[PDB]
Amino acid sequence: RHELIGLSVRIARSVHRDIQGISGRVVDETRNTLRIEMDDGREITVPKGIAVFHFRTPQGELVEIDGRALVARPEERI
Repeated sequence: RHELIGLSVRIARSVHRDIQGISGRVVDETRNTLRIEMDDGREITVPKGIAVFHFRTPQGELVEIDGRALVARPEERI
């Protein structure tokens, strides 16, 4: 599986319009918050409360994640 720290991620629609349709790299993932960082050294946060986005791996992989319908709470228990 391998974590997703550094991978690329694109948003199709998010709770906030300021981030809606945003695109960038990954840094960290939270139960209700998506953290975006790019190897360039640029980091930016993006709430997961209602944000669908797919990740891209240089190796040639296509991953998808839902911030609207797949909002799960791990450490916080279900």
